[PDB]
Amino acid sequence: VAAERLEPRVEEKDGYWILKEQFRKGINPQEKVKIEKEPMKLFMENGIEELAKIPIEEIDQSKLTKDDIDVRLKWLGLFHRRKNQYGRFMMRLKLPNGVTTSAQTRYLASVIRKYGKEGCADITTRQNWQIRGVVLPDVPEILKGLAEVGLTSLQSGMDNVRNPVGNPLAGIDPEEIVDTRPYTNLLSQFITGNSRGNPAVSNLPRKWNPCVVGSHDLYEHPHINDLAYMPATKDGRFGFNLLVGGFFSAKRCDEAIPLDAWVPADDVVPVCRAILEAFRDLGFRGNRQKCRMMWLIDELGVEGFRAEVEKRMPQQQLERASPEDLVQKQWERRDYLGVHPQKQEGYSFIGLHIPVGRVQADDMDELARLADEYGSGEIRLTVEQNIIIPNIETSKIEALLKEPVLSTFSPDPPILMKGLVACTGNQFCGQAIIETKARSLKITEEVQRQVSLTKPVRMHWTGCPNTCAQVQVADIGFMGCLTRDKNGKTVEGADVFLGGRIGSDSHLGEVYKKAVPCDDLVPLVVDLLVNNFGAVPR
Ligand code: SRM
Ligand code: SF4
Ligand SMILES: [Cl-]
Ligand SMILES: [Cl-]
Ligand SMILES: [K+]
Repeated sequence: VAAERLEPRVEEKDGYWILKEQFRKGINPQEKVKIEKEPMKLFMENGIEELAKIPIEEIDQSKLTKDDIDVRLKWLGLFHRRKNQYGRFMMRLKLPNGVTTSAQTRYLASVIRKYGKEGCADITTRQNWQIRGVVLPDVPEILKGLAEVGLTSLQSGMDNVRNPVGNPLAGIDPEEIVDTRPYTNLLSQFITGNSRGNPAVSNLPRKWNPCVVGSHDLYEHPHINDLAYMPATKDGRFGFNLLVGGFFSAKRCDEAIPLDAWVPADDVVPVCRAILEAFRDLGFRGNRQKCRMMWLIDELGVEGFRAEVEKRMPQQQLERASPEDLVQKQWERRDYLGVHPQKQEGYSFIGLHIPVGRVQADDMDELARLADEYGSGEIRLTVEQNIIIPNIETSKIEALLKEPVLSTFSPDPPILMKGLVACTGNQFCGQAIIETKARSLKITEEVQRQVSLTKPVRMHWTGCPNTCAQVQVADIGFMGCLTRDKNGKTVEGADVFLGGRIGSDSHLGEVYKKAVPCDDLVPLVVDLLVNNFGAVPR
């Protein structure tokens, strides 16, 4: 690698970071959008106020404003559903560590309630909230309302740092390694500039996923993040070994690799900044399929990349990884659904199954009511698109288990439901090849009617090769496709994946059988469960 390759390609100009004039050749169309107008101005210079007044049909008549609503608004967490729900916007938060309050939950419910059949909400595979039905004229008021309740939607889509994932049992599990909330909170504060916007990290070549590990279970999936903090003691000090570059895409899925770096606990933000600056400064900005950070690591070599991180650290110091970390390899991933004692004597948490992560406004209000009546007004989201209500006096559990809503959002659903994960799919997502959420529920129900089992088999349904529902981590994964029935008619199908493992002994699954019509999946899955996962026909 020539020295010229290491010249920073972006520069700070008037508070924002822009591609240098000599580094604009051959860039992709998204990079052109960012150059044409700085997306962060919609928030930081209140550009959204005037944009929101322009009728959408007029917005669509000029490239600048059409790019504003289709692309730039993702920097404000707003995602135009152009193809499948025209004129409506999905809105995605920052929610470090998946932690929400009842007041926040009620606020989100009140927003989606306004939109009737166009509204609903979803828990995401980054333990985050998305709401649906938003119309552009309402955006300024919603942004204000989010801030009022202590929420932000900043920098949650496009070429930004995505939701910081942590341990859903942080602070409450007797077996936790380290409470991840302070660290994920710090990361989110850094990323969003304390909810004002941080232009220093908003012009990346591509999305970038961070997590902080605090569980032996590795609930945080560090193997598939761009930056994962692995808790580790080094020379008598608490800190983190760093894994880098994990990612999924249509073209390539790769597990994170060691940076060969350890930082003290207090250097979590400094090293996040250094890595992001290196990625921002040096990353490829051509073909969008080759812009994730792992491609930069492959180009420079991990040592070459490490040197770039090191030079951007305070006092330019970056220690080598500790030989061992604190995560115990002898571990069995624990079920968090149901009632579990907390480390605080006399208190329990309850994990509740949210079928395919989908809720309506009335459901959100009911969950918020439960968190207030039984817990401390806190609701935690999980990456399996479920919830935990922590801090429940154990004496209240008997009454809680009798609550009617727990028949729908159950502490003990059938085992296949416990592990079921499904992306948005074509109900709302324009890239989706198939419907996912309703279909996955129907198929899983039919499968479980036919077989019993004791192994916690994890089934993931994703609607296109973007693999937002992470089919490569699943025991059985389903990737949407179009295929053919016996008469040659077009039908929805799935490519079936096997071999995904999570926890310390992680492994990426691969396609097992292509092009299975969705209507033929039940017998295939029933047999896979009996033959490979110890299931017993009923
Ligand atoms: C909601 C969510 C799936 C879910 O049902 O839970 C989701 C939904 C979408 N993803 Fe994703 N992704 C979601 C997690 C992921 C993950 C999983 C993860 O982070 O562990 C991945 C794979 C891991 C990764 O990125 O390394 C993922 C890989 C992508 C990709 C492919 C990335 C790539 O490098 O090629 C795209 C397309 C893109 O960015 O170019 C994408 C694009 C999208 C968009 C924004 C496309 C769009 O504008 O329509 C989807 C919005 C649909 C909608 O209306 O909900 N989504 N997406 C997840 C939101 C997470 C969050 O709260 O921030
Ligand atoms: S995997 Fe595809 S269909 Fe599913 S939410 Fe992501 S982009 Fe949409
Ligand atoms: Cl996006
Ligand atoms: Cl679309
Ligand atoms: K779920």
